[PDB]
Amino acid sequence: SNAMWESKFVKEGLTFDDVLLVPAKSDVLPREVSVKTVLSESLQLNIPLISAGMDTVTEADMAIAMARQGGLGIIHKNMSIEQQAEQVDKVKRSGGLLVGAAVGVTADAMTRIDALVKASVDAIVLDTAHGHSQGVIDKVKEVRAKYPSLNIIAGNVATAEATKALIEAGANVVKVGIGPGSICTTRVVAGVGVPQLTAVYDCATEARKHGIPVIADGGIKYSGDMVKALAAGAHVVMLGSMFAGVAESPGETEIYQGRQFKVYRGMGSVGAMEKLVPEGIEGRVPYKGPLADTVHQLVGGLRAGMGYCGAQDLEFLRENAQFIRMSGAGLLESHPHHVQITKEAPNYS
Amino acid sequence: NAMWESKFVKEGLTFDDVLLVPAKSDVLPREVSVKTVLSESLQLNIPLISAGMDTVTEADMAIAMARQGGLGIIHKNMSIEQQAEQVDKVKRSGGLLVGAAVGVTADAMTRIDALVKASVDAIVLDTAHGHSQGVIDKVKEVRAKYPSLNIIAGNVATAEATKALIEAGANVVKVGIGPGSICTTRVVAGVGVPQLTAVYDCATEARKHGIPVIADGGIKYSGDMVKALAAGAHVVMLGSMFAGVAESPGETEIYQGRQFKVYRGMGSVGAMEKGLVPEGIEGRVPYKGPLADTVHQLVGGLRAGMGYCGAQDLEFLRENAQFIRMSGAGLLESHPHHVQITKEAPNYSL
Amino acid sequence: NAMWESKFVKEGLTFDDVLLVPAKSDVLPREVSVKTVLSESLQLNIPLISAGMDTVTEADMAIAMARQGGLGIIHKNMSIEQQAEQVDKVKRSGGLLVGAAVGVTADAMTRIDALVKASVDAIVLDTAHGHSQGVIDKVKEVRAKYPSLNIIAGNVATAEATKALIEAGANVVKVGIGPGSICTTRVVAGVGVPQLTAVYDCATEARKHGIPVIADGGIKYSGDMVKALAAGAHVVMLGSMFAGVAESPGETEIYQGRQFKVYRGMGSVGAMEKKLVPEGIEGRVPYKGPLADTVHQLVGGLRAGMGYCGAQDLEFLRENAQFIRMSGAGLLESHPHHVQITKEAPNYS
Amino acid sequence: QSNAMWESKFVKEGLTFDDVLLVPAKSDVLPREVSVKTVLSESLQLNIPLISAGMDTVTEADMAIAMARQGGLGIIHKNMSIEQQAEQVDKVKRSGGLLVGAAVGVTADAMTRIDALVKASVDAIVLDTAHGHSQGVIDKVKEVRAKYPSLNIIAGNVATAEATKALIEAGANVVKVGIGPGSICTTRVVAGVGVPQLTAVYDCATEARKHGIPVIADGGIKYSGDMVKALAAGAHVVMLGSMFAGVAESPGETEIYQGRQFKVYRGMGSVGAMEKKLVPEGIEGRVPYKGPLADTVHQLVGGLRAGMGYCGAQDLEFLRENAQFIRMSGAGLLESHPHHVQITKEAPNYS
Ligand SMILES: C=C(C)c1cccc(C(C)(C)NC(=O)Nc2ccc(Cl)c(N[C@@H]3OC[C@@H](O)[C@@H](O)[C@@H]3O)c2)c1
Ligand SMILES: C=C(C)c1cccc(C(C)(C)NC(=O)Nc2ccc(Cl)c(N[C@@H]3OC[C@@H](O)[C@@H](O)[C@@H]3O)c2)c1
Ligand SMILES: C=C(C)c1cccc(C(C)(C)NC(=O)Nc2ccc(Cl)c(N[C@@H]3OC[C@@H](O)[C@@H](O)[C@@H]3O)c2)c1
Ligand SMILES: C=C(C)c1cccc(C(C)(C)NC(=O)Nc2ccc(Cl)c(N[C@@H]3OC[C@@H](O)[C@@H](O)[C@@H]3O)c2)c1
Ligand SMILES: O=c1[nH]cnc2c1ncn2[C@@H]1O[C@H](COP(=O)(O)O)[C@@H](O)[C@H]1O
Ligand SMILES: O=c1[nH]cnc2c1ncn2[C@@H]1O[C@H](COP(=O)(O)O)[C@@H](O)[C@H]1O
Ligand SMILES: O=c1[nH]cnc2c1ncn2[C@@H]1O[C@H](COP(=O)(O)O)[C@@H](O)[C@H]1O
Ligand SMILES: O=c1[nH]cnc2c1ncn2[C@@H]1O[C@H](COP(=O)(O)O)[C@@H](O)[C@H]1O
Ligand SMILES: [K+]
Ligand SMILES: [K+]
Ligand SMILES: [K+]
Ligand SMILES: [K+]
Repeated sequence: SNAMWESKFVKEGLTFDDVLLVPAKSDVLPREVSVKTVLSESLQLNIPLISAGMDTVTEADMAIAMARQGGLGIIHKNMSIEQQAEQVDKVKRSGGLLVGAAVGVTADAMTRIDALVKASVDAIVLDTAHGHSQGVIDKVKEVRAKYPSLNIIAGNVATAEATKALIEAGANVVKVGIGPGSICTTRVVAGVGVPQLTAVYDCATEARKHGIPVIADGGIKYSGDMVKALAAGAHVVMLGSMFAGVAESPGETEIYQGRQFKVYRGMGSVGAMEKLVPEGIEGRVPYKGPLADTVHQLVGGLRAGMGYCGAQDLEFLRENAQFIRMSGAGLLESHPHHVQITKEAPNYS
Repeated sequence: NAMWESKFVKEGLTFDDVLLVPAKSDVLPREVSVKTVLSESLQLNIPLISAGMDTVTEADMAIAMARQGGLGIIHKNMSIEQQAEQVDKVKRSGGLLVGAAVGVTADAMTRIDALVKASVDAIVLDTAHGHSQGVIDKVKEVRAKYPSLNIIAGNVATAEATKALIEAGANVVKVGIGPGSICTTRVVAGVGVPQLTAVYDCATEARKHGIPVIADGGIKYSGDMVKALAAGAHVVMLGSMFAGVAESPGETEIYQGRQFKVYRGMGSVGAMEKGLVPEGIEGRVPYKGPLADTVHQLVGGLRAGMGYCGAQDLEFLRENAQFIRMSGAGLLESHPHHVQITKEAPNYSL
Repeated sequence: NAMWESKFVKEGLTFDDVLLVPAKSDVLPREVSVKTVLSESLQLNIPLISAGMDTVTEADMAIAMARQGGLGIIHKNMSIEQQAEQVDKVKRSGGLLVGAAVGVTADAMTRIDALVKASVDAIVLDTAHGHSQGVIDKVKEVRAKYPSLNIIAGNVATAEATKALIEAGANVVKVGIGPGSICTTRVVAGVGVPQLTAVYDCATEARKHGIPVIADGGIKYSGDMVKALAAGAHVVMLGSMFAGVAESPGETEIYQGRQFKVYRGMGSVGAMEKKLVPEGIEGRVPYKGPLADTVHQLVGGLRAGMGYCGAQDLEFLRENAQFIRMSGAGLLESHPHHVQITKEAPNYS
Repeated sequence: QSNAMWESKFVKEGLTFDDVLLVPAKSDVLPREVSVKTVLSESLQLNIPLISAGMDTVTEADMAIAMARQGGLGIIHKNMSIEQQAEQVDKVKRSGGLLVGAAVGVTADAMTRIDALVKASVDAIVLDTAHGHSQGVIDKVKEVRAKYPSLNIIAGNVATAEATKALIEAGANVVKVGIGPGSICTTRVVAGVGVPQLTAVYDCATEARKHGIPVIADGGIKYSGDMVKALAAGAHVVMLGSMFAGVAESPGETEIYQGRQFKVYRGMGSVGAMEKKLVPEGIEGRVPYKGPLADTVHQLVGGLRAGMGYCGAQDLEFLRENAQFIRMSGAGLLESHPHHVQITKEAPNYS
């Protein structure tokens, strides 16, 4: 059989910068469009935004701010079990807010999850580099066996088979993203990945049959990228780069060449794991001030995009929005071009 | 839901994706007719309209545009009395054609009343999303009150949106969602259609009704205008190539050692405040001098383009011009390459 | 609505979109014949013709081109008696082949007569749009007066334009609408055809009548010439790669301590002055020294390319060479990449 | 008729590394468990699928020794006399009985050079040639096969399936693939000839698999992932030049420029390599200094173990037979690299 040999270069993939959402007939204005989403009966968000579970993006201060904006924060796992549990307890104490927590597939995974459940965590995130492995499938089933009502967010994946395997394993939400992270080099050092917009659409196609929402994680650089991800099947997007520069994110502000910056590094980089083979890099990000100003520009772009597509809710955007593919020349026409920009826009660069 | 499996079926082309195919020509570029008829009371000698923006078109720009055979749309970022006076100023300047921009607001009727009493030739019901029930209901209200007033409705980018505004009374449909040089709509909202596909798709629906379409935004060089008109557009609307003109509002300022003019989107922070999630940027463009020199280069490129395609009038070019798709390597071959340019060209900058 | 539905059906390819597929070879590059025959009265030892531009070819350039085995086209930006003097000087220098470019004007016949009296080998009815009735009628007008004169009519880029000029009496058709390095026709008028497709489409029609086509413009490296010949062209025309040559008109101008020479398009403002809507730009090119060194690299790169394709002569390459289409990433792989070039090569600048 | 070749001129399409991505599949193995061993022949088995290029700025005695101790193979370049190369191969074989190869051109002194290398206990000779689909190369492969029936013969370079079949029938045990993809190469620019390397590897492996012949993916590998893509395209082993030139074991000394250390890396077809008139098919340049070879090899093998772990491949045969790609645009390439973040520190596998 040579079926696998002749199908190597058949599939095509698309990313955010390859398409545009086609405007449709609209009766609702951006001001009166609903942006709420339901990941599960216990996890309902006012805005479809989740801060990434990374050591440079989300701790308690970011999770508290995210939940108060209507979103969700994922406490990273690069800390002790008692430390992460103390932050989850700190968030839910500060007004009864939603909070998540990252958990790696390891031997101490169950012990870490036990402390988080005692801290009344709302969703554990079994985050790993390859969600389509048997070790993750087995560990997702163990958490469902011990905690039948616990929200399990499993990732990351990029194929329909992987999403189908995790849904059977007990995952309530499937996080899609293999490569697109702004600080990610997995596609470069390992050669493996799927274009994110095609990855979200392929995984959502399988997950919508079982009523399982998916999380588009990584690759979102502008507000429009989020609208393209949600319109491709995602119930919610996870952001890392666009949340690293906010004031509430962990770490202090640094001065470089006079301007204020913040440290943003991938969890697979050398510094974050402290002879290792990294799949991420360490970098800096401009300080953008408080989170409220960044969230406002994100939801504002979503409300504008939903107003164009005639979507009064994120379900109509998920079921009716149509894309149109474009070339590189179409992308340059989409951005500003042939004009010397004088000052900064709050929602562009 | 068949919509799910068809999400990524469509393809869209822009100006830099295609080239006009040269055909047999019995007419010289000097002998072609660039005239265009948009309605029974609106006929332009050149297919050029200056955008209704606070850095592009006012009284001085509209007067100059009409003297060249074009049309000028006075922007709406001013009081109703100030916009009506500039419309009257253009009309008393030799009987020139003039337009005015009106937003789809509750005071739109009050603004239109002053413009029609100022003998405005056309009103542009300009908004971000033309395919909304608010625009459809507004153009019908203007149609009922003024059955003979020319109504330009936009912006749209689909055939269904063009059908909605035509059947709602609009005489001309303006096409362009996201192509503007100062526009970030496709970036912040992720919504748009590649302009040449948008013009062609909208022109296909409007051609059934005998309705002209305006190609608005995305035109960086004079050749892009020839592609837009060949894709089905009766007339193009320019903003970037008109802001560096002396007749445009604002004064000259020295930047990068050269003379520059302020050019900003009407959806940017500065324009929305002087007349918050924006959909445009604030920038500047090189100073190009009087409008006469710029218009001559634009029309000259169109006359050359129509001469290559063998089109005597704009109808032949609209109905017979053929394109050919090219890659990015074709775009770099189309521009100058591997030669360090020493002097400016009047139709090619940098 | 057939014409309305077929507007965006055609697709064109240029040099940087393809590569020549290497084939079985029994001949070495040095043993390969590169001679070409454009007519019984015009055979060239090398498949190279210098462009008829005021900054590329005059008397001294045509002599050096002919003694290398090529051909020079004396441009038309000079008096009628001055051009006949230049054509005479080339024939006075050993009976060499020489051409002259004339425009489609009322004095075209008056200019051609003075050049035929000078025993010109080929007249070149150069034109921005060769598919015009004025060009077609003037080809019949010149052919009826000179049945034995070689007429190079252009420029065209479609098969229907090639056929229109052939039956008009033109025995050689020059192909190129837009690809010139100094050309802005595709930018100011929006009209053009990718040069590789334009040559292929014109060669397909011209080969039915045994008419050779000239690949004019768009050739920046020696490999682009091999692709143009492999597309069906008998000979290529160069302007940029011959402008920096000492034999080209004008003396050397210095810029940042380096030797340069002015290279401008015949449709640029400066060339036509010797209110105007130009289709070309004015620029400079690095001084490359004598023509013999540039031709050696060009013909040398052809011998290798013909060796890779197993072509003994230019007829086998025109009839058997295969291309393979590549993406922009293929072009980046084709050039040197991820290495800091320290020395400039004689054929790669 | 005769218009068959005329109408099929622009039909083929080619893919390179930056055109595709490996599609992750279900995996039961961890990257530390995967087997990276490969068998070009029973007398030439490499523990890692890495071969250093036979160039005067990449591989000599010190590099070939270091490559073999990591489980790879070094190809001694041919820009030296017969006694020098025979002694260079002898120096590697004396240094613990390590595997070593040597480059031999298709010339009159070819048999004289090969006889000195076979006596030096060489394990594989490489008929390195700009165009491997020539009759002189085909004749010279048969000539070596007739005299040394058990000698490993590596022939190249080719980029089509019919060329691969011609080299196999001539007697070559391994076929090198790569016409144009080299980082220092200008063949595709000066001669316009070539095939995108990932498509060339796939087409040549398709023909070579029918004869049970391994294929070497030569050239174009810029990062660790490009090797994984080349092996997943059907190649048994990859050959690297740019990613090995800046290694401390490479020939030549280091030079400091603006604080950073560099090392000269030039193509064999360049002027400088042929000098010690000419129409070159390569350029001369410099690459960053990467220190000892062990640090570069560790990242290469580490990235390969990660890719196979993503693809669910325990061995390299599973990756050759089962790995599926997905094609992407230039906008997919920018998403694959880091983006919109100012890199502050240099990663050991990404610069
Ligand atoms: C890319 C990201 C996000 C990242 C984040 C932090 C760190 C990493 C690092 C850099 C450590 N690389 C990584 O882990 N590579 C990898 C490659 C292939 C596979 Cl198959 C796996 N498998 C996973 O580890 C082994 C088992 O635990 C298995 O169950 C689990 O799936 C992992 C990478
Ligand atoms: C893009 C441009 C040119 C621009 C110009 C000035 C300002 C704007 C701003 C930045 C204000 N953004 C905008 O208005 N966004 C938008 C998005 C979706 C929709 Cl659905 C609508 N609907 C419109 O507003 C509500 C009703 O009045 C409705 O009738 C009308 O269609 C508007 C943008
Ligand atoms: C592009 C090049 C090479 C070039 C070179 C020098 C000068 C030019 C200029 C800049 C002058 N532009 C030009 O001429 N534009 C053009 C456009 C359309 C047509 Cl249809 C034609 N028609 C031709 O001119 C009128 C008659 O002579 C007719 O017979 C003939 O076909 C010409 C351009
Ligand atoms: C591209 C590389 C790697 C390279 C490396 C060093 C040097 C070269 C040079 C620059 C010398 N160019 C080269 O050799 N060009 C070439 C082109 C076509 C053919 Cl057909 C051949 N044929 C070969 O030479 C003639 C006969 O020996 C024949 O048997 C053999 O196949 C060679 C290039
Ligand atoms: O070190 C890394 N290697 C690979 N992926 C990473 C790494 N760190 C974070 N990610 C992923 O990338 C996402 C952030 O994407 P961003 O918004 O583009 O920065 C995270 O939520 C993770 O899914
Ligand atoms: O701020 C804005 N946001 C989005 N589009 C705009 C804005 N202002 C003007 N436009 C559009 O852009 C056109 C001009 O763009 P340009 O001529 O390509 O630079 C105008 O005629 C409008 O259709
Ligand atoms: O100014 C001009 N406008 C358009 N095309 C030109 C002009 N001048 C020269 N050309 C064309 O460009 C060719 C040379 O371009 P090059 O060889 O690519 O640099 C000439 O032989 C002409 O066919
Ligand atoms: O000068 C040359 N011209 C063309 N290819 C070359 C030349 N020199 C080396 N190569 C090839 O390029 C390979 C290495 O390329 P790299 O790994 O991409 O830098 C070598 O193993 C050779 O196959
Ligand atoms: K834009
Ligand atoms: K050009
Ligand atoms: K190369
Ligand atoms: K990435």
